[PDB]
Amino acid sequence: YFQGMVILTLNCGSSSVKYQVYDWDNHSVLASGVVERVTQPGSVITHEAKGKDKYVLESPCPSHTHAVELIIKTLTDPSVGVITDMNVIKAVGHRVTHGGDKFIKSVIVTPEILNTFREVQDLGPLHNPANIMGIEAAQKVLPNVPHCAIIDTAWHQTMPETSFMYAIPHEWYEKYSARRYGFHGTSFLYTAKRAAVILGKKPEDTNIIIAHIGNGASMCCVKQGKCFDTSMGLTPLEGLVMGTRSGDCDPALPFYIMRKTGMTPAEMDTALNKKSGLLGVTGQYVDRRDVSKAMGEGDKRARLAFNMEVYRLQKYFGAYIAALGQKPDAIVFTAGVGEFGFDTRLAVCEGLTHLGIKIDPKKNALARTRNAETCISADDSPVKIFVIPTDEELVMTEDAYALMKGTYDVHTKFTYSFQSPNYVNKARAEGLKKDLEKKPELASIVVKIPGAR
Amino acid sequence: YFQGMVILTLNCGSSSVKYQVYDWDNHSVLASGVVERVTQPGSVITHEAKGKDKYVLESPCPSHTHAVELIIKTLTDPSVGVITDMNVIKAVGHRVTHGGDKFIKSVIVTPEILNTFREVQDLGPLHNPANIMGIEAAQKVLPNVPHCAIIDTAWHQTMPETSFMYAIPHEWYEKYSARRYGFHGTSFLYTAKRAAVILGKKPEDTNIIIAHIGNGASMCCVKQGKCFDTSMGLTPLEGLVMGTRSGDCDPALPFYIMRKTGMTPAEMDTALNKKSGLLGVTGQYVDRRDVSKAMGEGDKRARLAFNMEVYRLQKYFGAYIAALGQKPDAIVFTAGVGEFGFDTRLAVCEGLTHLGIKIDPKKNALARTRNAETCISADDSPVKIFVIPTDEELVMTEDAYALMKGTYDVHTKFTYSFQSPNYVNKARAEGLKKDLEKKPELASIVVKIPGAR
Ligand SMILES: Nc1ncnc2c1ncn2[C@@H]1O[C@H](COP(=O)(O)O)[C@@H](O)[C@H]1O
Ligand SMILES: Nc1ncnc2c1ncn2[C@@H]1O[C@H](COP(=O)(O)O)[C@@H](O)[C@H]1O
Repeated sequence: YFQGMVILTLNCGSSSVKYQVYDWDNHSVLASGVVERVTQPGSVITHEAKGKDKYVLESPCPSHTHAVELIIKTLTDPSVGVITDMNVIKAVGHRVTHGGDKFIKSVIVTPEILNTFREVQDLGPLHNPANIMGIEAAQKVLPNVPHCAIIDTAWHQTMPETSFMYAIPHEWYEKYSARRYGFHGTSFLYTAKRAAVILGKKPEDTNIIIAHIGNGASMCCVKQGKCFDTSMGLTPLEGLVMGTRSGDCDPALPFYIMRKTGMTPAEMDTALNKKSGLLGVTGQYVDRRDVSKAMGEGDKRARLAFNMEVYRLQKYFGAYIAALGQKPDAIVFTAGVGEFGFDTRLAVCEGLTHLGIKIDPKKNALARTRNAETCISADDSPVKIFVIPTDEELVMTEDAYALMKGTYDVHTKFTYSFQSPNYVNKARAEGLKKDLEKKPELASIVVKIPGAR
Repeated sequence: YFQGMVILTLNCGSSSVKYQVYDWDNHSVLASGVVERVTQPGSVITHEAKGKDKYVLESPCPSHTHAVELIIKTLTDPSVGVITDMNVIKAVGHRVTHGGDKFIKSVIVTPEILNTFREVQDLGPLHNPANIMGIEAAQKVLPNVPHCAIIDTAWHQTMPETSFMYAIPHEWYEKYSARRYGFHGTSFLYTAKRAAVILGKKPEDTNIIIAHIGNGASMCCVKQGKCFDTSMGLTPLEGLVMGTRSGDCDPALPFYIMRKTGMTPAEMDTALNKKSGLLGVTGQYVDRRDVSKAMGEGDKRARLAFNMEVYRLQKYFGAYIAALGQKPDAIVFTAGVGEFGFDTRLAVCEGLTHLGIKIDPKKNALARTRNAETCISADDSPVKIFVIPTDEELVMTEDAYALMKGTYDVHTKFTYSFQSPNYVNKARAEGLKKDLEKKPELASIVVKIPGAR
C-alpha cells in the first residue's frame, strides 16, 4: 500500500527523546523507541520496529540534535529501519508540557510561536526547556515538514475561572498568570472521547471523571464533554499521590521544612517532585508494583503508601462528583496503574458504593491488560466503571496530521478518528488475541460499543 | 446564689487578650471582652458585663502581664466589675493553638508541660508564642489557681495515619513531626456533641461533616463520633477559602511567585496568610458581608470570590462524604459565615442535591441568628442540615472546670454538660426571645431535641 503518509511524534526530556512513527494511511505504529542519556556519556537508542526484535545501539548524543539524527538514521536503516528515507515523514508532533493560557489547542510551530512559548517557559521550568530544545533540534534535521506542538495543558483551558483561580492576590494572576493549569491533557482528551463512544453519547452530553494514574497521576472532571476541574495545578506537583511527587500538601509545610533543613526553593521543589510521593512514604519504592508486592510481604510503609494513594483517589472522586452537580455517567481508570492496578481500583471503588460506584470484583481482576477497553462495574451500578488504556501518541499523531492538512481545531469543533464506534487500534487488537488465548474470560468484560459493526 | 465557682478563659494573640468569665454553678456568662493593642501604643480594654453598657478604657499594656492585670482590675471594679475579688476565679482556661502530636487532650500547665509546649512551638510559629506568653502572664497574676491549656489541634488527634500523613519523605514526619494537624478543635468538639444530641444518637454512632466557616475556615469529617479527616494542615493555611488565607494551592506556586517577586519564605508565608483568600481575590474585602454586598452591587471580583468559596466547600463536602464510606447523618454549618451566610449555604447545598443534601430555601433564609440551633434541610432530605452556633469558650470553661475537679479526660471517655438534651445556653435563650419577637417564623426551624423536656 501507499506508505508515504507517516507522522513522527517526539517527547523530549532533559536526558531523553522518546519517539513513535505512525503510518496514517495504513493505521499502524511502524516503530517506537527512546534515546536515553542524551547530553550525557553513554547515550543509547532502544528501537522497537513492528514485527522485529528490539535493537539497541550506543552512539554519543551530546545534544538533542544528535539524538534526533540518531533516531532518523535508525528509522531509515536498510536492516533495522521502517521507512525508506526521511522524506517519508510528512509532519512531526512534539510534546510541549506547558502552554500557559496562551495556547488552547495544538499549533504549527513558527518563530513567533516559539517566542510565545518562551513567554510561558517560567510556568513549566522543569519540562518546557527540553521540549523546546527538541523542537529546535528536529527542525534542523527535518526542515521541510511542519513541526507541531501538542500541549499538555491545552485540554484544560476550558476550565471556568471558579475552578482555575487560586485564592491568592489577583495581581499574581494578572501579572504572572498564576492559576491552575493541569496536565495529562492528551490522555484526558483521548480517554474522554473513547468514554463517549463506549457510552453511545455525543461528547457534549457526557459527564465523567477520569483518573490518569501513571507515575505522574491526575484526575479530570469532564462536565458536558469539557474539562471543568483537574487535580494538578500551576505545575504537575498538585493533587493525587504520585511515584515521587507529593501531590496536595499544606503550602506552608515546605517552609517549616526549609527552616528545619536549610534547603532553598529549587531543592525543596526537587524534594517535593523527586523524593516524595510513594518514594517518600516507603523510603525506596516508586513503582506501584513494588508497593503492592511489598505490602503483600508485610511492609508497613508500603501498606501505608498504598492506602494513602487509595484514600486520596476516593476524596478526589467524591469532590468531582460534587463538582459535576449530578451523578457521573461513568468513571474511567487509565495509564499504567489505572490499567493494571486491580487492587488500587478495588480499594478505591469499594469506598464509593454510596456514591453509585459499584465495582464487580471478578470483572476488575480480569482487567489487567493494555490491549482492551473494559467495563468492570457491576451490571446495575448507577455509575459505569471503565478501564480505557490511553493513547497520548495517537492524539499527537492526529493533531499533527490535521494541522498539516489544515482541518485541525479545538476538540469542541473537531472530530477525531477515535470518536468512531468502529475505530480500531491494530497493535492492541493483536495483543488482545494473545491475551484471550491465555485468559479467555477477559472477552466477557471487553466493552460493547453502541453502533459498532 | 453561690457565686464562687467562676472560670476565666483567655485567648491571647500577639497584640490582644480576649477574655470571658463564666459562673459555672449559675451557668452564666458574667462578662466578656478584649484588650486590644497589647504591647503597642494605645492599649485599650472593651469590657461587656452582663446587663450593663459596654465599658471602654485606654490603659497602657506594654506586656501581656499588664493586659491580664487590666482585665482582673476591670473584673473586680466595684462599679463596672462582675466579681467581688480575684479569688472568685477558681481556674483559668487558655487557648493554645498547636499541640503537635504531644497533646491529645487538655492539660493543667506545669513547668514540664511548658517545656513540652516549647518543643512544638515551631509547628505553630504564628500563634503559640503569644498563647504561651498569655499563660506565663496569667500565672503571675493568678498564681493560686490551675492554669489549663485547651489545644486547638487536640480534637484531631484521633485521625488515622492514612488521613494525617502527607506523601513526603518519611524522615520529615519522624524527625520534624510534619503531618496534618487541623485546628478549630474546640468548635468541632462542641458542635459534634450538639449534633449528636439533636440527632438523638450516642456520639460514637454519629457520622457527620462540620464546616466551621469563620474568618478562618475549616471542615471536619466526623466518623463514629471522632475526627477522621480535616481540611487545615500542618498549619491553619490549608483547605477552604478564608478571609485572608489562601487555603489549598499547588505547593510549587509560592516558589514560582518567590522567583517572580524576590519574596522570602516568611513574607511568602505572610502573603499566603494575610493577603490571600477573599482579600486577595477581591483586592479589598475580608468579611463575607462585604463580599456579598459587593456582589449584589455588581463587583465581578466579589462575585468570583463568593463562588470560589462555595465551590471549594462543595468539593470538600463531596470529598468527606466519600471519606465517610456512607451517607452522613447530617452536615453542620457553624461560625459566623455558617450561622449568618444564608447565601453561601444555599449555593453550597444546591450543588449537592445528588449527594442527599436538600436544603429548604425558606428555612435557610430564617437561620440568620447566633441564638438558636436550627434545621434547614427539607423535611425528607436524606442528609439533615443543621446550623449550630458554636461555643468554643464553653469547651475551654468546662475543660478547666473538669481538670480542676479531676474528672477531665479525652472526649471518647468524658461527658460534657452540653451533651445533655436539656442543656441550655442562658444568654442565647434570652437573645432568641428577642429574635422571635421580630421574626416569629424562626421558631418553626429551631431544632426539636429527642428526650428534651
Ligand atoms: N502491573 C502493574 N500494576 C500496578 N501498577 C503498574 C503496573 N504496571 C505499571 N504500573 C505503574 O504504571 C506506571 C507507569 O504508568 P504510565 O505513566 O502510564 O507509563 C509505573 O510507574 C507503575 O507505577
Ligand atoms: N451576617 C453575616 N453574613 C455573612 N458572614 C458573616 C456575618 N457576620 C459575620 N460573618 C463572617 O463571620 C466572620 C467571623 O466569624 P467567626 O470567626 O466565627 O467570628 C467574619 O469575618 C465574617 O466574614
